[PDB]
Amino acid sequence: DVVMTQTPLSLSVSLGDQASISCRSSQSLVHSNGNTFLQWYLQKPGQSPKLLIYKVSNRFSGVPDRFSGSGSGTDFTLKISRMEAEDLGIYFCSQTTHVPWTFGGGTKLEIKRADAAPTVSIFPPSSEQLTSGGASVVCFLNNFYPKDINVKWKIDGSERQNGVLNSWTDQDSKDSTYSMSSTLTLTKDEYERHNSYTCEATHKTSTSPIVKSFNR
Amino acid sequence: QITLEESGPGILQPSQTLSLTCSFSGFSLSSSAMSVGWIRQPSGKGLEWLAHIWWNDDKYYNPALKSRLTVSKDSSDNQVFLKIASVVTADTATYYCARIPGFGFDYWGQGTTLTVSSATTTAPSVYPLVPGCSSVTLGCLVKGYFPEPVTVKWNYGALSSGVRTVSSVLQSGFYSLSSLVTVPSSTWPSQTVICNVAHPASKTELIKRIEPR
Repeated sequence: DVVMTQTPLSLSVSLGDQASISCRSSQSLVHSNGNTFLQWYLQKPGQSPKLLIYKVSNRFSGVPDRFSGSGSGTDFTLKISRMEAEDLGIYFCSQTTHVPWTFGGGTKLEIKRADAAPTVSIFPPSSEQLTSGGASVVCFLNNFYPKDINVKWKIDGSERQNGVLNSWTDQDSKDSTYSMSSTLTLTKDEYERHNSYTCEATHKTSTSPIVKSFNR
Repeated sequence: QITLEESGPGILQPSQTLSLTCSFSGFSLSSSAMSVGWIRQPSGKGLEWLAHIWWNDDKYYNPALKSRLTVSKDSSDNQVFLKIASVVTADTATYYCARIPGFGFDYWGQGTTLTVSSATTTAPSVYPLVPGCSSVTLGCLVKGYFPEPVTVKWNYGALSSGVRTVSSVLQSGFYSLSSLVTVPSSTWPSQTVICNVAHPASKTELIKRIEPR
């Protein structure tokens, strides 16, 4: 099979800056006819792949001028001349000149923007959940950069680590920020046992945690 | 208006046959040059070409899967089909069909997610995030469900700016996520804010109004 090697595996690019993505072939991608069938795709978060560049260098109806392809035979390059916020996602090369048709491993392109502190919200468990014997306290760190963030949960001023599930969003298409939710899940009985519920974000924008609490 | 749309069971038990359909419009097979292909992607992993059928009935298969795969078409119904025999856990993936004019893949349908599991399908429970019960952040939390995926929308899709939906988390055989929107204060609660949560595998279409107290 034709092995497609993609470089780099991940790239962090500032807005307006240039980015190059390499794609190398284990066999020559020149067909007998004698076109070179190397295609580039962008897969945006939660979306299916979109064709950017076909047959090495042809830019596909709708694709901005900022995207370009070059290369020959075995060595191929996608270029984004000026990085925009919406260019987030995973870039893939296809060969279709040899069967089996094979893809590159992907290049995750992330946008490097100015630092941003999170906006923190805490949400008590809903009445509808409490009615069914469960209690999830959710907390909710909106629009940081960068991605690295720590959350600590406190019940009555004492740290809790059991029953915590953390999850991030994908970087945002317009402001280039991340979000994450931390969810402490208890039973109704255990939730009704305690009063103070506290979450705190430390993030590199501040050495001091942004603290949010409710009492019930 | 080129479009492609795939459909599958969502969930399937090990060893049974997977039947996928690709429905399309804007082009015809039997129109010449003209092919539809099948590609799969396991979660957070690479793309794998599976098969494609041309307008002349020429069929091409991935050697690593060939003897389990069967492409066919119905050009009059604008449909392409893929059969995968005796399915295993590794067949869990999002499946795409895509049009091939020449050369590649251009479009690309939405994908259909398939999970190979012996487990019951379980619909989600959906709960307010209310603060707490200039701009205000509200959400919907989205627990208990199997298999993937869930679709979350706000105001039937009319509210799309300010939406942040975190990726799912698997724990104790069930997935969960939360989706939040930041509106304007003026906004809510003076105007209606609703989350729409769809879980196709359980045929679930539920709705949560975000109420204050």
